[PDB]
Amino acid sequence: RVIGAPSKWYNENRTEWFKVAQHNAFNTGFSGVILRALEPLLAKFIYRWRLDIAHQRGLTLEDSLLFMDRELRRCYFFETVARQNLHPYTVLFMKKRRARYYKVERGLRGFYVPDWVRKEAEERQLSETVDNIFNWENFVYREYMSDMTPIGRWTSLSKITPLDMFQYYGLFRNEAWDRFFYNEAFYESYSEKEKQEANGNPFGKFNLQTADGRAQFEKEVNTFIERYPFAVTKPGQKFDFTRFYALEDLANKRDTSKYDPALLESVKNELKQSAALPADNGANKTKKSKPILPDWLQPKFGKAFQA
Amino acid sequence: TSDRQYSLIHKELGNLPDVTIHKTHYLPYSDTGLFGSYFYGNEIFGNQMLFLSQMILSEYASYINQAEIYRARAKYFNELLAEQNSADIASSIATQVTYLNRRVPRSEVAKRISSLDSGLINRAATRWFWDKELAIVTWGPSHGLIAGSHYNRSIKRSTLGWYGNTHYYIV
Amino acid sequence: ILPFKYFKTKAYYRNLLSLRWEMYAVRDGVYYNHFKYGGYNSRAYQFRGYFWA
Amino acid sequence: MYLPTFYKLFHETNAFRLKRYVGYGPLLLTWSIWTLYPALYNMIYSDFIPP
Amino acid sequence: MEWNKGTYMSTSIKKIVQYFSVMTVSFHDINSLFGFFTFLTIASQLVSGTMLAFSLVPEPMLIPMVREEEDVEDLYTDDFFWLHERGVDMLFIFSYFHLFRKIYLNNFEYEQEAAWKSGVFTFLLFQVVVFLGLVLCCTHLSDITLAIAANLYDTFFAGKGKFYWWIFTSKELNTDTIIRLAYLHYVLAFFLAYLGLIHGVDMHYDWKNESSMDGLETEMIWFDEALSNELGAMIEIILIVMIVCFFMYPEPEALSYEFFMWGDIGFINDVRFLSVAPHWYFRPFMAWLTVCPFHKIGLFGLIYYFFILFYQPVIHGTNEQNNYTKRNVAFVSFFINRSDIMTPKYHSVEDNLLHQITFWLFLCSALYVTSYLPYGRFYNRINGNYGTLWSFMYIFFYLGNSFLRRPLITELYLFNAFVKSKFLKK
Amino acid sequence: RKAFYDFIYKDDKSAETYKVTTADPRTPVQGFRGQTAEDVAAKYEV
Amino acid sequence: FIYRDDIGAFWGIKGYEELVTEVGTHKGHN
Amino acid sequence: SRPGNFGDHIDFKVNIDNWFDENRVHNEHETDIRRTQIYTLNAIYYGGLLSFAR
Amino acid sequence: MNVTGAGLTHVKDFHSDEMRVFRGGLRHIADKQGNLIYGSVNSSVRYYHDKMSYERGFIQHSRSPSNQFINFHFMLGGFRTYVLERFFKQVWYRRNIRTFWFPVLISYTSGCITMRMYDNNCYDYFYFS
Amino acid sequence: MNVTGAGLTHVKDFHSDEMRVFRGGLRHIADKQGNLIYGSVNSSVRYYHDKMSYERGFIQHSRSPSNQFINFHFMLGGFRTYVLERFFKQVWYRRNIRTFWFPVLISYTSGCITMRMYDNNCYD
Ligand code: HEM
Ligand code: HEM
Repeated sequence: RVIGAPSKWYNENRTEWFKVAQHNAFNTGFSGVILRALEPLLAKFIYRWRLDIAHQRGLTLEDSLLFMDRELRRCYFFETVARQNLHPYTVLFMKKRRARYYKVERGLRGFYVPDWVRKEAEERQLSETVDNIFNWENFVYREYMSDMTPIGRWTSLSKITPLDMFQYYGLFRNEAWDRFFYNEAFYESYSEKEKQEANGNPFGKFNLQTADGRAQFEKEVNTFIERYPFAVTKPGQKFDFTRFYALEDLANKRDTSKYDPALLESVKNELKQSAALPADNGANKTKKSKPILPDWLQPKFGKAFQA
Repeated sequence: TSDRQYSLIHKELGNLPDVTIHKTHYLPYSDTGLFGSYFYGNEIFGNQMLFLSQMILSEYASYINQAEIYRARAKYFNELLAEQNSADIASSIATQVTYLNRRVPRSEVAKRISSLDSGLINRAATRWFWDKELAIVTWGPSHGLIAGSHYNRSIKRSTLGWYGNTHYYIV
Repeated sequence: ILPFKYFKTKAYYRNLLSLRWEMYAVRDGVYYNHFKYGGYNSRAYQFRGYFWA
Repeated sequence: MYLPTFYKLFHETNAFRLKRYVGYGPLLLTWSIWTLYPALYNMIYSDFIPP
Repeated sequence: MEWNKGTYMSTSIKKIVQYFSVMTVSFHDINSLFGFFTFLTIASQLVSGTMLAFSLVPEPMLIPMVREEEDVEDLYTDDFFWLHERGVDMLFIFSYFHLFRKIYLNNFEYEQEAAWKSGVFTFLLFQVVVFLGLVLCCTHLSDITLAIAANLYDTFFAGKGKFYWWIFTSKELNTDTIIRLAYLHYVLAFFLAYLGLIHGVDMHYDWKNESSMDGLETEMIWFDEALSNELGAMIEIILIVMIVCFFMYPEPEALSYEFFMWGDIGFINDVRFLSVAPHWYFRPFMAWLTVCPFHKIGLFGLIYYFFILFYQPVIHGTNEQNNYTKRNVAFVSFFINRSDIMTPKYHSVEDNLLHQITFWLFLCSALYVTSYLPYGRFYNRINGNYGTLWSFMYIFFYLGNSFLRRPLITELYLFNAFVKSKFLKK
Repeated sequence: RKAFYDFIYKDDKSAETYKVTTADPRTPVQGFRGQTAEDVAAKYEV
Repeated sequence: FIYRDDIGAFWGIKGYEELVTEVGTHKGHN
Repeated sequence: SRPGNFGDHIDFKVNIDNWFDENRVHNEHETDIRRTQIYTLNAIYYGGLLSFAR
Repeated sequence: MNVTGAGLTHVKDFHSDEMRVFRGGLRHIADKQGNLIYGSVNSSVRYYHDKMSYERGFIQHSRSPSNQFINFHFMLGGFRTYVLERFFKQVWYRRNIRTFWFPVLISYTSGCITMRMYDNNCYDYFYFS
Repeated sequence: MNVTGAGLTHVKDFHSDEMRVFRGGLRHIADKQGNLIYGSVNSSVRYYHDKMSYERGFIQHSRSPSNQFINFHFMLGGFRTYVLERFFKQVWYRRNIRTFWFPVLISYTSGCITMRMYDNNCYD
């Protein structure tokens, strides 16, 4: 054991850990080639299965991946965080969609939503869902995971059953038996090199500057969009690569000369409007209530001098 | 929460929301001495204020934690290094010469406390706290404390650390 | 007796679920302090002191 | 500056308490032996030293 | 008692009446009424058991004759005996369906923590009561069950000392043990009813019909709007059971598993050891004992089954750390180049094809274990049945290990899709 | 040795750390003494 | 889930291979 | 007749069905008759259950 | 010092009036006065229903069942449409058989094969010709 | 009016927060906070002792039994005097015998007379 600087107990973000883990699993080693060979089955039986069920219910992957079902009901931690940080309409709108489906579903089972609900569901793409999921996970980690400290304890509930009184926590916890002090150094972490590897493009090591690399990238993206409907484009639509290349070129601050000024202006427009935070203006206010006592609770009209 | 720190008595006090003041007094004299605790709080926590200090001291006789030992050692080191006022220094030197006919160096006191460990602390607290008689004074509203005022089984067993926990944890 | 059980249970549930819902915009300058500073839980006596500290 | 974990503190306290309890155990063993001495005699002289 | 914070609901008559008069139940289906079915059959079991106990004299040499005498001279004793047996069967079916439903719904979070331990304790008490009644049957099967229980109990003390005598005496069905086990059966049955009532009062915290939140705020009142549905569903279940039994169990039959009950203790001192066969609900345990001939390993497996049925939320759960626990798994084989793994969180139910596949494989494994009794003669000489061994191994692997319950492959696949989508649309 | 004495809760009078704690306050510790220093006027740097 | 009929074990119940069992009920209808 | 602090209907499809208007028999000139009929159906169901209980 | 909290902290205490009978001289306290202590399950059993719910611009309309169908929507579309399509395809198949037909088929086939092999071994044991 | 009590009367409400976990953000409430609701049995079991007691200017001294007699005020001034006089005269006769000697004697005499008449009739 090496004693270093003190730190918080949770020093790893779940999202970054899972990003590096999935990059290592899918783009490194024999497991990588196995997973890449198993891609069509996973696309058919995981992504498309859930997508079809959600579309039938009139929902998207929002309602199944942003906040879990066990979180929207009976989760005091999520309820506390939401009541302390969130505006009501997030959870309210998710619950409203659930209710608008299940009111009919409970009355008469086997319910398929009409086309005007399924279309509204399909309007939402997976990119905005990824933004919401990542932002929520990062916010929860930063604001609450970094504040808590696990402690050894017995059961939370007082159960008269002897089989439940003697429960032990921390005796077989890996982190608890790996670190005994808050000054202890951290062991077995992701390296900075492999952390930077996961920040590359998730398709391949080909470069987009060479014309040969662009063709392979376009083929891979076409296969991805053909296997993942509604993830990045509508099924009828076609992915345009010139705008993506302009985005990549502007992000890396390379020579953006081959692009016409109108397309560059547009690309900047979506770049700066897809990251804007919505703000409120006093546009259409509603009347505020100022109740007064009713007439029968008020003194009768008429007063004399009362000499 | 009060348990996320290295002081058992502070955890217990933080549990009680209307026990405001606690202080530990050591009053050495020539051929006698007193060591005890003063509590100031609400009347509904009278039993807690009556039993907590002796319970803690007796548990220290039975078993003490290295966290407690190191916290106390660091505190008393800092107290030794924090004397700059000349009036306090002069008074302390005068009292030390009065009672010991010498001035005790801070290095010597630091070495004396640093030589302590869990076993020596346990033996000292067995000598001075484990199964001992007490002097108790309560001053104030005693509506809830008049039933068991007399020096009785509860008070006698209060000095047995875990074996006299009955009347502290009922509140 | 099967038809009468169906009547009571399923028909009653289907009748009870025939509700009308309306949502309106409220912008009268009143904050949702009751949402931010509200909430109860019966298992708080179990959660307190142990969970999420 | 010696910041141990509350896991560690809890485990040490539990170890001390269990040591005290296992110390108390032999008293129960001796009480049981004095209560069921004929049964003990039967057990040893029927299993450990068979006729 | 400074580690006790109190009771979730203090059990008082007035508070029970008020709670049951203003209790509300959300809209549900037939798959979420097994608990009330179990309550109904428990009450019927109590009543029929009282009726039967008013005629059973606890003497092994008189029980069959008294049972025959009370049948012809009374109008309802045999009806109540039939009710009591069929209630045992329905109790087993409903309890197992309830447990399977909870396992499928993945009620393994800290909010379902309370309802799991109490339910498992109730299940153990129920099995003990069933064993006591089976011994009270006073036949050759009763003697075999008593001997098996005595041997397994003595294995705890390693065969030294007669520590079992206070309950089992000389491991035979004599008058003393008959009286003791009968009184124990009655008392433990009533305690079982109380424990089940406590567990059923512990339901209202997180009550759901499906694994998907429905978002509905209005719910029906229990006393009439839900009680009527519960009674009607009970009637429908009884009708289905009657149809299946009528068209599946012709009378007379060529062979039956109940022919081993012909032998009466005392009257017949010769036992037909070939056709040893218990009831269907202990058939899996007898099959496990036959498959694993080792006495210590068989007992270890029998205890470990309940040991892992309990601790289920501990092995699989959020653990209050919000899925930040680092678990140790060797199956990942350092594919992601790490030893400890973050626990996944996207474990849905209604759309998780892999979870459904694994759960239904486990359920069919349990059914196959229950399906038949391995013929102990020449069983291991002919290498036995590979399917039985595979089913036992899969059950133990599924209930114990967390590799299949909350897989990491779906979680990583979802992050791969998320990363690709976000790279494409910055 | 030290573990055994801690287990039995009896003081080991031969322990080297036992003499220092139970030493007479009127006399200095047997084998220890600090260094004597003097004050120096303070200096400020910005 | 399927059991043989020519091994003498009716419907998977074993132990009665040493006698004729099914004549009254299964093989013939008395 | 909603309160003045309630504005316009927000652009959210809250209802997929119209069972509030489709599930109607338009018997507002005789409602106690339907109430009596519902009582009678409940009575028949309860009578079957009470026969078994008897 | 001679104040609540000793002049150091705010205490936030309350007098329950649960063990009190009179307001003034022989004037009884209201029976439901104890219900005014909010967030206490000892005051009411309705506090066990602790679902999280908050909304502000919501209106709900409910109608008496005596003005509705006794059996609404029971056989709309006829036997074919309603029963066959809705019940079988949309509920039974779509919600159950999709989930378990494959594992149940695999388990049933494997169990039949294993049972047949075990029975064949038994037959070889019994018959030597 | 939108105020509590409708602008007509005072309500005297309270927020017990015994079904709350946190004060602010992830700071737990002290577990003894529920003891600050005075005069409730659910707060503590010590409320079942409900005698009436009020006093000022009172000082009470109680000594430890380890500095007292094991058996104080035992045989004092003589076994005869102490036991006989104090115990017998000042306890038994003074409190029990003085109260029931006359009714018990009358009842015994009547019962003996009735027994004599019954036994004489039985003999006859
Ligand atoms: C739900 C709780 C109960 C269960 C699970 C249960 C279980 C059983 C079982 C499995 C049998 C053996 C029947 C057979 O041969 O298959 C049985 C028999 C019996 N039970 Fe129960 N029982 C319960 C409640 C009771 C009660 C409350 C009583 C007494 C008041 C009771 C008294 C009896 C008697 C006397 C017999 C023997 C009947 C006979 O041999 O003719 N049981 N019970
Ligand atoms: C096998 C062990 C058992 C376990 C692990 C268990 C666990 C659970 C769980 C987690 C729930 C909550 C379901 C949900 O959240 O939707 C529940 C509900 C319930 N359980 Fe159990 N249970 C068990 C056995 C039993 C038994 C034997 C009974 C009957 C005495 C029972 C009676 C109930 C009742 C009444 C409900 C409420 C659901 C309803 O009423 O339909 N449980 N159980």
